Amino acid sequence: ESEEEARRKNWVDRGWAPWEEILSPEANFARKSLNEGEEVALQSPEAIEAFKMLSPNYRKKKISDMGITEDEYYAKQFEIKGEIPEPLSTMWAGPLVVRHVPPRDWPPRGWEVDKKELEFIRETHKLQSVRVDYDKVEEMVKMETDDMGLDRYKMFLKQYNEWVAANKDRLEKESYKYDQDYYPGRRKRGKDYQDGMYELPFYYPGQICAGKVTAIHLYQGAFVDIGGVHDGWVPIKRNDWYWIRHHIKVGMHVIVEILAKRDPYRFRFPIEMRFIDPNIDHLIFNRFDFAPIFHRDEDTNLDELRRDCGRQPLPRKDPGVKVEEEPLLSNHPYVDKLWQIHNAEQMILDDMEANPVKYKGKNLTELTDDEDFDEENRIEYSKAYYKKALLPKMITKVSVKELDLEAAFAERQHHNKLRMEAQERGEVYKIPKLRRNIEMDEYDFIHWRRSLEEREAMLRDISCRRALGLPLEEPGRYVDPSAFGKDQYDPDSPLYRYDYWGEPKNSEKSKQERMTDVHNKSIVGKGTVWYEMAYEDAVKERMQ
Amino acid sequence: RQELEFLLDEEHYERKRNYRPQYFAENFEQTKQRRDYYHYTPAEIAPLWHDGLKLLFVTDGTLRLHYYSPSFDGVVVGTEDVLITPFTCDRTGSGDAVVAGIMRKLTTQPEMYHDQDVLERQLRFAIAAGIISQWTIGAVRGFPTESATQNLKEQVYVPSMW
Amino acid sequence: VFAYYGLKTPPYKLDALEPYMSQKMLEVHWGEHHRSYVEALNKQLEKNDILYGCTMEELIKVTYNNGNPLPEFSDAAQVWNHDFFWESMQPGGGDMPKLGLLQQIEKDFGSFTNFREKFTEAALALFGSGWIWLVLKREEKRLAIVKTSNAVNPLVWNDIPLIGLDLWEHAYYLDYKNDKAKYVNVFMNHLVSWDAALGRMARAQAFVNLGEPKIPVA
Amino acid sequence: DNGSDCTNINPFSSIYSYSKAKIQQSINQPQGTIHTLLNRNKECQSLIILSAANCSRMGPFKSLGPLGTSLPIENFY
Amino acid sequence: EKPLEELYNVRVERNVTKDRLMELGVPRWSMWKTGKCKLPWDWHVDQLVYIEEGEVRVVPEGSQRFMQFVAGDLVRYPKWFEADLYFNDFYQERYSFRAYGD
Ligand SMILES: [Fe+3]
Repeated sequence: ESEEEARRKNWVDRGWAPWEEILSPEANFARKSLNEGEEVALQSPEAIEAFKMLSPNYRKKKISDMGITEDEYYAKQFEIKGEIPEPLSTMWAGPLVVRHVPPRDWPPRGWEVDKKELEFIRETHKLQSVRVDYDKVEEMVKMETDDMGLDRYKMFLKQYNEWVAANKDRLEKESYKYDQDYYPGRRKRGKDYQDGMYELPFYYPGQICAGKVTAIHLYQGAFVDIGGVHDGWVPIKRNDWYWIRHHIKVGMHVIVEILAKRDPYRFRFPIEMRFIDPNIDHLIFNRFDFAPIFHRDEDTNLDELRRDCGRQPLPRKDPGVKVEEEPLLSNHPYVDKLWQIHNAEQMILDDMEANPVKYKGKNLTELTDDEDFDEENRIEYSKAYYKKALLPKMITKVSVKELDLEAAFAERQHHNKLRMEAQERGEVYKIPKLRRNIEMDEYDFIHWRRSLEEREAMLRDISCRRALGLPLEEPGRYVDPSAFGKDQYDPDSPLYRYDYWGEPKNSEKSKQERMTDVHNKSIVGKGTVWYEMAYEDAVKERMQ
Repeated sequence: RQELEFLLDEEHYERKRNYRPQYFAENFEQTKQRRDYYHYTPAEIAPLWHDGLKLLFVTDGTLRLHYYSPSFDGVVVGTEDVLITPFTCDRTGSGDAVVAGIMRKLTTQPEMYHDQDVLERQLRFAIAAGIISQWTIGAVRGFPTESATQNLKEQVYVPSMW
Repeated sequence: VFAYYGLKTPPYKLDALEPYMSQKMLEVHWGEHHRSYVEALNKQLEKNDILYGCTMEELIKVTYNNGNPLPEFSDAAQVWNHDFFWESMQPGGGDMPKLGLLQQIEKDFGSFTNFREKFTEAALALFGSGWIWLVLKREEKRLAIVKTSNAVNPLVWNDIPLIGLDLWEHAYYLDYKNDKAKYVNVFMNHLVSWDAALGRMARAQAFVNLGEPKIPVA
Repeated sequence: DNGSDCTNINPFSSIYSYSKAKIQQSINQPQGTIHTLLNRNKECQSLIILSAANCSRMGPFKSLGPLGTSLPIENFY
Repeated sequence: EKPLEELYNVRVERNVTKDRLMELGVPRWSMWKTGKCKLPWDWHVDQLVYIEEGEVRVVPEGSQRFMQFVAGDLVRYPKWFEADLYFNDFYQERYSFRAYGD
């Protein structure tokens, strides 16, 4: 495209700016001379001027001729070049009618104050909602002081003096512990902490204040000291400074307004302000989407950090399944422990039968296999014994008191009595289910009831939300369907799957040789199956 | 250096050498992140200083050398090149050679106590002696002579410094 | 314990707009509905000190909780929106956009007629109770129109509302029982404060800059 | 068997959770400021980390308070 | 420093009164019980739980800290909540899944 459009695009997107290059004499001579050519007599005036300026005596002669001092010539090099903006003039819209209200977040988290006095302090909040006619203000002003009523604010001042006298050293200790070095936007400590400064709870967004600029940062912005341990912050980004540097300078006294007050621990700049007095808003184009925060060592869960700093949730790939239409969950978590304790009870009860002498002399209710038995030592991996397959054998040691052997003993007595009775009859005795299995089924049933109630409420919630337009999924959690590219998933959409030229080569990956081999070892004759049916269907046919 | 730190709250200097500027550096050395060569102030060495002490040498392992006197304090820069001969590489007799060179220069040059530049130019000799002593297995076997030490001192240091 | 207690009086008298809205309706809408909300809002804020010490915009944005409104989102939202509604209307008829606003409307809508047509269409299309807004989007730096069900207001999406209208029935039933199109047409032709909208746009210009930067030739 | 994970650690017995929390954080972060690129903002973004190695302080080259808070205006127009 | 209940918007009412239990139909809620187990659950809707007997400590997903509730607590779990619940003894609760509103 054109050079103008390209330069505009650079300035807008990439942050280009014609920053002043403070070159050395040799660098300036190199930049001026190379334009003409190599080993050619210099004819440009600036090239010959730089060639003469390569000598210190010529520079001294030029300084003496111009009449400026050496200190002035040193500063002439550090001079902004190009178009210079016109000086900005402050304009006031009208009379500024103000109030002194206590902040809304005065009570610090973890500090106790009088409730009756707190109500008198907070009563100003309802009074602040009264309109005043600004045009007729001057007609009603009274020049007699000592009659103003600020009892609520004075009591707030007393309560704040109490808190600061209590917690000054504690705040300084916490700042020294958490923060190693001082930075604009941090608590002033050590020599910088002169007494009489206003703490952070003293401020509140909406209060007009006045201060002087103390630091100017290119990327972060401008910092204004408003008489407190924490300076103020005005967000000014990289590219706007090229034009804002002629209106905002260090040591200038400005009027600022507090927009948001935050926490120093979780935010680099607790208070964010705007420049009412300079009014540089026409100039600012690059904005901050989210406030700067501290990523500290204590933070180990990114989701907690995102919730604390107010940022959106971590992006995740969006599953294509619909939560409304899905199979319910009936499996119970306690089912595994109930099954394992059932097996342990059955085994110990059957083994007490094999050793009647061991069972004799010891009550079924009170028994101890090992005194130092622990569940932690029980968990282990063992793959030494392998009949067909080798895998780690997880070991679980049920506790002695965990098993209630009296019920198992009575159950087994009744069961073997009925077994021998049915053998006298001439038929094998069969029992449908034991007690603990029925209890596990009841656990599964109550879990299924919980899941069913959850889904039934979810259907109504879907409707309600949809009716009222509220979103169904958490905004920001499922964002990118495909947006992140170069993701290898073998889906044949980015052409990551094997070429569809026949796919005859499978020895490298997904080789089905071992499965066919073990199937031929199990069943050599792969004849057409005369009877093919599901397991549950076969079990039901056996039942029905 | 390790002995002096052990006698002077070694954990303090250990925390000092591990200090890193959080936001921005305050000097050129911190920007390039080179190895730490701390020069101890005379205030820190005051508890270990007595009236009868003339000179105190804090060697940093044939790489830096600090000298302390009632009048002046400073540090002599040095270097180590054990890697030049990888196969022998024995440092067993470096410190003994450094002490021997220091004693030789003290017995020969009497202005080392009073003059600082002469002190540094003479300590460069002991530094070169240690550098030569690190290239040979065996403390007694690989000990430098005066001619070799002078040659290494002239080769390593510029003519103005020696 | 009580904050935001005040019932914002309107910039005009309750009987100022009598030719087109009866004092009674305004008296009912304000006297009763507005009072009802604030009294419950301060009661809810007395309980929780954390939500007590927050700005109204910040309180609304926190209580919205990114799709799951808190039990204090409603009251607050309603109070704020009703207050905005009172301020968004003036004792004088507005049929023309102001100079700064016009340029923006032409830039995005392309005409004032198309803007009014889309506004009326969105107001009539919304089924039930809610509000309609003309807002500036911080991300796109453009004007747009949003319809929100019930108490929801744009601040939850980081937008600056310039004008808003109550589509809750309580606002219009006493006067006009079932003609929402008339109620709208009246608010578009005679009862709208474009000067307040231009003022809100000028205030938002500090947050969102609607213009082009100066590119030095170099 | 390993309990270093927070999910693996039981809630009743939080000894494993305490042991995991006792572990110090990694040094992967360069201890700097995350400086984004507006040029790559529209496309896949990139990050520049500015630390004490990159930025240095040159050295020494050579009333204020919350006045109040604004009140509402009757003539809001 | 801020409790995890505040971060994850987990509202818990400790030591509820008898009149409070009478309201909302806490007696008519469905019952659920467990022993010692780990239940990973994702809340697709808000759930009001009155823990009657046991004690439950819940950890957020990926968090090394836990929230503990006692038998006198009425805990409401927020929507889109992913957390793991651990139990160490008999734990009986009364659960009611509520949609937008009450
Ligand atoms: Fe209304």
